[PDB]
Amino acid sequence: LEVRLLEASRAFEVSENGNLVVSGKVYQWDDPDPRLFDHPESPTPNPT
Amino acid sequence: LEVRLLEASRAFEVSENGNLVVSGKVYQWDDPDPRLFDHPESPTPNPT
Repeated sequence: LEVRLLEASRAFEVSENGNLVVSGKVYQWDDPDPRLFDHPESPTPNPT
Repeated sequence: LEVRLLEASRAFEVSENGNLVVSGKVYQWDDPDPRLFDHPESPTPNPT
């Protein structure tokens, strides 16, 4: 698997023998926010 | 100026000091059609 990153455009590409397999975006996170991982309000508070 | 090509995705990128400048797709013309360059049917011959 060959991986290429275009840092300026925050893009990446993965190829297998010249055939595209995965494509998208990737970039480092400047200011992580721990509250992002707080568990979301469940539909049922106390199912018990 | 540095030019990076993603051959699999047929995309390129031009950057200067880590800042994006140009972006788009560039690929070879497999079977050129000479008639694409014919002058398009015009409304007036413009003889005079």
